[PDB]
Amino acid sequence: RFSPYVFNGGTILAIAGEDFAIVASDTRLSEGFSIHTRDSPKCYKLTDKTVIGCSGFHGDCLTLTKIIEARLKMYKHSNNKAMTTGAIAAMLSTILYSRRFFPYYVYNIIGGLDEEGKGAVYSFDPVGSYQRDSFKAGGSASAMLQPLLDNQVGFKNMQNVEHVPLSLDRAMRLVKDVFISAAERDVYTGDALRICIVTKEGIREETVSLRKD
Amino acid sequence: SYDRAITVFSPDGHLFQVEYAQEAVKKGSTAVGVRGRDIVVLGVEKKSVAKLQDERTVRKICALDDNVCMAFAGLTADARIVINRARVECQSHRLTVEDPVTVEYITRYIASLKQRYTQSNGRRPFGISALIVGFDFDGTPRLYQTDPSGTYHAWKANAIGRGAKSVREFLEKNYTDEAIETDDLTIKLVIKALLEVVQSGGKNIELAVMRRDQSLKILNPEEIEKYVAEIEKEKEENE
Amino acid sequence: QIHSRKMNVSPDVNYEELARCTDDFNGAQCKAVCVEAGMIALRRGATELTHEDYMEGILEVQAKKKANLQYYA
Amino acid sequence: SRRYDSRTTIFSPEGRLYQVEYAMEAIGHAGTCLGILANDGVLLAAERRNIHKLLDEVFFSEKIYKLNEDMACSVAGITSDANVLTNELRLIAQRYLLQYQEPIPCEQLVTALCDIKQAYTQFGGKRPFGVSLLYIGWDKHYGFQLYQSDPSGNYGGWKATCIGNNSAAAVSMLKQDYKEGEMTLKSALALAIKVLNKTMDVSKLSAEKVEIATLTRENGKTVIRVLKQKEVEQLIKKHEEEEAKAEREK
Amino acid sequence: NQYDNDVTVWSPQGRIHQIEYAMEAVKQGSATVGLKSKTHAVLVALKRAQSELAAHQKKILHVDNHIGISIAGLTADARLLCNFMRQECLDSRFVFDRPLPVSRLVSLIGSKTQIPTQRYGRRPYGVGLLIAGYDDMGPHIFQTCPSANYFDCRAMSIGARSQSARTYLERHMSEFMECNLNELVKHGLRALRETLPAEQDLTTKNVSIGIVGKDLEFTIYDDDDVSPFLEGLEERPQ
Amino acid sequence: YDRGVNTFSPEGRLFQVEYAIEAIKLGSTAIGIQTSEGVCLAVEKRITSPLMEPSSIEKIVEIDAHIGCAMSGLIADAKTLIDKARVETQNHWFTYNETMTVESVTQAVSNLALQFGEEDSRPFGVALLFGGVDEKGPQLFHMDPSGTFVQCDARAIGSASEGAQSSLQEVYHKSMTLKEAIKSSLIILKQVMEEKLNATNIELATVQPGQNFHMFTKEELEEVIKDI
Amino acid sequence: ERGYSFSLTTFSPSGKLVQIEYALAAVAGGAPSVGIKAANGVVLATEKKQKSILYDERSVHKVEPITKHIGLVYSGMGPDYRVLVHRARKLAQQYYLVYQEPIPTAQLVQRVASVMQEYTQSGGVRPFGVSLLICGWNEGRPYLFQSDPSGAYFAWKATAMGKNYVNGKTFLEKRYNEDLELEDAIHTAILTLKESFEGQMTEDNIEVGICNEAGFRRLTPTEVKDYLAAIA
Amino acid sequence: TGYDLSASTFSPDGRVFQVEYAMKAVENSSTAIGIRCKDGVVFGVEKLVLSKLYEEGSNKRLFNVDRHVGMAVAGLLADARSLADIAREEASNFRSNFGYNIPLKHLADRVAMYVHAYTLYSAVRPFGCSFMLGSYSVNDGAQLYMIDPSGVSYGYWGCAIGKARQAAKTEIEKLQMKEMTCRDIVKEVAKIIYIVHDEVKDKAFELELSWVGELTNGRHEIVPKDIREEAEKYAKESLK
Repeated sequence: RFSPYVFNGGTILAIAGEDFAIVASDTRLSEGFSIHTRDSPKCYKLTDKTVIGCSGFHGDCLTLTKIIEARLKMYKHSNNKAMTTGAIAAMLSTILYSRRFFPYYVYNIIGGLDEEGKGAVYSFDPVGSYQRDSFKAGGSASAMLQPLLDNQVGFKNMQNVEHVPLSLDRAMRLVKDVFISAAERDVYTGDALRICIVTKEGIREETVSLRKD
Repeated sequence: SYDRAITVFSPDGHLFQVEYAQEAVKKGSTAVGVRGRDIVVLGVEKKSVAKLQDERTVRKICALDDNVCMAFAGLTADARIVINRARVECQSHRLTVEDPVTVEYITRYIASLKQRYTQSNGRRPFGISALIVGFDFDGTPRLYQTDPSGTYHAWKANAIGRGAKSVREFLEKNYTDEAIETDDLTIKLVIKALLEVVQSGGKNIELAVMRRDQSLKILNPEEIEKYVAEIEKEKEENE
Repeated sequence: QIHSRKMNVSPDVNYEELARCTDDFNGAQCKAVCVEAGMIALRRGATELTHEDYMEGILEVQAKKKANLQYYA
Repeated sequence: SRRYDSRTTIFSPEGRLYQVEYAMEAIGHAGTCLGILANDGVLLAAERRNIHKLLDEVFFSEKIYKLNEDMACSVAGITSDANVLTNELRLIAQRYLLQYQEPIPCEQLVTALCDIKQAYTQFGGKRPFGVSLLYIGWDKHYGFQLYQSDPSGNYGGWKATCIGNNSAAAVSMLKQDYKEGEMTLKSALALAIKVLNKTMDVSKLSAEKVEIATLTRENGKTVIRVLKQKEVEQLIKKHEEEEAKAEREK
Repeated sequence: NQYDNDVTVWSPQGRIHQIEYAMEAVKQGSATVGLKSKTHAVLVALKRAQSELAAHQKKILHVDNHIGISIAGLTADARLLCNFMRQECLDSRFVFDRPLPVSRLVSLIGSKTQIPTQRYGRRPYGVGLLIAGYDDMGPHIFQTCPSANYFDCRAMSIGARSQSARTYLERHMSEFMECNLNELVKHGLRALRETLPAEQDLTTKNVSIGIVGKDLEFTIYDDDDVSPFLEGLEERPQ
Repeated sequence: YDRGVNTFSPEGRLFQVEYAIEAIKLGSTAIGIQTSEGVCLAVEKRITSPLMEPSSIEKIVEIDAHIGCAMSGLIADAKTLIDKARVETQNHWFTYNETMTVESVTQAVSNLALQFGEEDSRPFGVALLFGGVDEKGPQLFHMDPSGTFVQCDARAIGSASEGAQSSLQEVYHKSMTLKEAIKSSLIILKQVMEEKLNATNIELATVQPGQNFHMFTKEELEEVIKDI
Repeated sequence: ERGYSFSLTTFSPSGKLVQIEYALAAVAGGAPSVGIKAANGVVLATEKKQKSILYDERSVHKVEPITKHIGLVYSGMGPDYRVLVHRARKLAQQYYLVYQEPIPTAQLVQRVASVMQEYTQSGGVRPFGVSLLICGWNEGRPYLFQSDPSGAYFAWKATAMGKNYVNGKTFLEKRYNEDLELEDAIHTAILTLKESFEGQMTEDNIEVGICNEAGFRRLTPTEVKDYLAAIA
Repeated sequence: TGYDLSASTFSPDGRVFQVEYAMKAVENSSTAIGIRCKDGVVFGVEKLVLSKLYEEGSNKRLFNVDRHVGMAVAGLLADARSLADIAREEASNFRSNFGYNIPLKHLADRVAMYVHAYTLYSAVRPFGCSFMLGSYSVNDGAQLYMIDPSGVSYGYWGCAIGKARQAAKTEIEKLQMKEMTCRDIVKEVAKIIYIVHDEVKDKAFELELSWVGELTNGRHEIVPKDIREEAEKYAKESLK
């Protein structure tokens, strides 16, 4: 019959550093076996220190982005200060549960700085749980990306491999390599890779292309 | 419905109907109550009965739980409504939390109802003033009174009804710690206070007690007669 | 301007301000404004008038009844 | 739209309620009832306010309203407000029987009606019910009963009742002729005949102007005896012969 | 005065006095001044306090990225129309994904405040809005009234003794249109230094300034980023 | 001569709110003082009878674990607002994982300080003193029935507020300490009360960034009073 | 409609319902009527004067049926009369829906009296200025029921309402008896209507309806013109 | 006394004093007239400068309700805006339901019923407005209506609303309607408004002119008043 949902796909990555939060995402918006476009960035700049990415069903992503921006403006016009990261996480969990019985088909990843100046990535689920993790990969290429970050960032399952803190440009070559390697086998990985970096000095962006397949 | 505000502030800073509905309390029957340390006692005076009729329906002392006890003044109908709502509320509390209902909760409920009742659109304020005596967990006797304003307010002995100034003046010169030593003496102290109040023929002296591990016992008016008799004997022994 | 004739007006008084702030008065209240402005200037003992005297005379002629309204804005 | 508003709820600055007392003084006119519970039965007495010669008496009822199987009520006040009350009261008792399948006890019936009346005394400005009314009835827990409704919502059980302003002297008479449980159903009827003979100023008590109904206890029936006129006539003759016997003491 | 009780009653002279009384309630606020150039709109208010130790009641409050309002009178009705203002801004910011022009917003404000001024048993909103904004066609300086008869101006001033402010603004309305931010703002606070008696003025303690610019987001300043604006002045005459 | 309750004045104000500002004045006094070490606060109970058990009268009630309060005059209108203010602070910490600051609390209260009307009744009759330690340091806040909410550094209310404000401006400055402000408050108390100052008359409430929660049990009040 | 809902009906200082006393006076200032029950049927009769010679007598009707066996007249104001007539119409059809049986007249008077009483309690409204005379032949014995603005009702053997109801009632006490026929009922009814009306009483100045046990019947100006031979 | 209070009560001689007081509320407003020609309707509103008080373009009483209908209000202003919003909403409902342009009779009747319905009760006050409604259609011609505070709505060739009401229609009645195109009537209304309402109490004034007809091809808009500037070049020649 009328089906209310459709899978647009997309791939969002996040890495929490010592003083930085890198969020990157492909820009292909597709449906089934077609391409609607090759430029649609999943990242969104909420505050000066918070970037959210939203993949899955696209209309719910747009709606959720606009509602989050509205409630940000409501918090600002009530309390003379911007929200934190964890405040946005709690509010988003309340929103994602507030349509429990007609759910959003949306994966959500919030990166940003905490109030101490440290990296914090809050993952989500379509129904409204969250947790403070160091790295997550959401969307269609999640399973192609989580074990490799477990290998490089988490240092899991290795022997006599010391724990080095993750630097910046090392994280950059990581993000570029994982998107190339995931774009080899995925059908939903875009061309344009939109990398957002949140530092203690503002928001940087960076556009790196891929193979045009 | 009735979109109006009955109770307006005064030009000099009053609520006419809250301060003025205390007069209806002031022109009702008198009732005292003290707490001893192990036995609680209260009772009303001035039944002003026709001495020749039924008396089981005019009972001014009732209970909400097996733990809590009532008294009031003012007009009786508003007391009937407030008692019905209080019974419902205490039993609904027993529905939730599995304790016996604390007295402080039911007094806060009564005062909160009374205040949101005075606040609302066109509802006439309750011209009563109740006494809520109970002894909750670990046996602690406590007693609170109400007011048409809605101020639960803990006391040690009572002063309401007709001529409450005289009764509190007697309790003032009768605040002896010795009086709450012997339960029998506390009962006799209520009898002597109510004797320093109205006719006290031993007819309109309706009193009920609770020994905090039982329920309320309404006393048969022959025991009260012997209480008044031994009070008169001690009054003769004073000379 | 007519009733300010015999009084010694300091000539730094704009009647346009006065007329544009005296709302819904009659001529008699305007005469009351001018005379009470003269006497308010006579309170401090200064000889010739001032614009502030006219302002306070308007405030006296309006006849507020306060009761200490201060808590606004 | 507020200068027309009549304010029938706000206290008066003498210290009491205002409209409540005037409803009471509306009780005081047009009405005079009482009953005599003093064992095996209970009765009601009533005065004809419309004793005019051009009625029908085809209702097989009057002031009495058999509201259930085991309860009736005598009215005094404005009549049709009480019809609103009797309909609502009958429906209350019947919904109780619907809810439990056991007949309705008389005090929670009385308190339901008292809460209805106090509900129109308390909030709005609505006109209060100018009806006081009686109650006879039976239960499983006390036997025969008597109750006195008041327009405030206050009630009170009696053993010898009173509504109308003509019957305050009747309460004086009920005290001066008080008995301790002696209703052989001829003594109580003669006493009621004596009371209505003295208190109403109708000379010699024509039996068309009175009304007596009784309620006795039968095992499976609980009959309500709205008795006919001939026994009232011979009751009047019995009482006038006993007044002639009683004034041989002078 | 049996016609002076309610909003519903027309007078036998046609002047419904509840509106006049609400006007007089607006007249008892603090003084405030708003004025625009061709490129920048500036509104300047004056703060007051209840006592020495307490802080000063703030006047300029934020609404949106390009809309800011002044206020005079009551504060409950102020915050009520304030909440309605942010709500109606973010509604169209949600739906159309564009900023609101100011004129339709103030038409919505008038249509909002009409209903409590016509039915029975509601008060007119005692409120003293001075609205500065940016649609695509530049600055707008509006004022409201409790009669909802909103105005567009080039310089208004409402509050206590605000008429001398209007006199100062008349003899410089020709000079206003050309200048940049700095002398514009100091003309506004020179209106404020004549809305006061001549011996207590604005010693970094009572004034607030809200500028909106073609690249500048609406921003409030208070005493400390106003200390740069307060120098560059001369004294009052003898 | 009974007019509509939502009528302004011939002069301009209202009526019923002005009568509320009059109705504050009969109440008991209270004194709160902001200090950078923390906010201290004091009140008078006005004990009437010896039969009146003294520890049951509430003046300082608890809004949050770090936001205090004190009430005046009518007790029970204040009780509704205290309950609701608590509820709304709990809603903020829940939906935001953080502490609702004291200004946002008082904005949430004076949003419906005046919603009095016939549809959708009277204005409330209580003056409130709000304290606590948010991220902006200590804060002391004062509202009114008219919703005209302002910050105050050391506000005194109610029946003796004239000499309290005057003699308070005599003793106050910016760099006070805690205990000095405590005894500086209760000196003003036992100049403005009527009964003898003792263990049962007054009660304190102090909240600090160090002394994290407002905590004030009895008989340190004895130690403070015997220090006079 | 606005939120007022307050009853304008207040007891007196003495205890009297001044708006009901005034409504009774407004009833007493209306057109006279008489209605008589006489062993086999019930006769209702009104007094219907046109103001001019211009008016038509085929448009407005006083005697009005409620069911096929229940007649109803009044003495008061037609503009309220038609309203509560229509109410009684709608009310009788719910009974006939529920029980599938024609409603007894006592049950009509119960429910109509409940409506009128409930409406004088209700807020911001005046009482009706209408006294009814309801009749019908239910279960053999015919009936006759008068109501009033106060909500009360009675049961009469013969009565009158309107102007000079006292004089007509004193004529009824002397004239009526226990047993008559329908024709004698019409005779005494036109006699007591002729007691208070003007001298020219024709087939149109009166308007008379009867009731049989065979059902209600509303007589025509033909038989009314037939009847005033050897008039009253 | 007592009978001037409510909008529901009658008088001992049979009229509603609320409606009368509301009628003479509009009497103090500025003079605004209107007149139609054989292929259009011309509006014109005298707006007054005090000294500064605004900018050449606030609160313009010439509204614009539908694509071919606009208002020419005078009286209490905010009430006129609320009524204009109701009229826009009503033309919206008509356009949404029946699919074509609202006839001016139906619009005027709906608005008149709303104004009359606000006169019936004690909860609301009557309106303090009196406004004009012009239109044009190829199958209907030119229609000019006029709605008082009571709700009496009928048609004119010319009308006037404000302080100067007779003295503004003294010379409306000296024009004619068959022989005029509206481009003469523009400067005619312009020269008369500059003639009436002398300089005595108010000093500076300002003119607005609305304009609908066949020349706008069925549209309704303000004149390019600065274009052809037709008032003033004859208005300064109208003083002698």
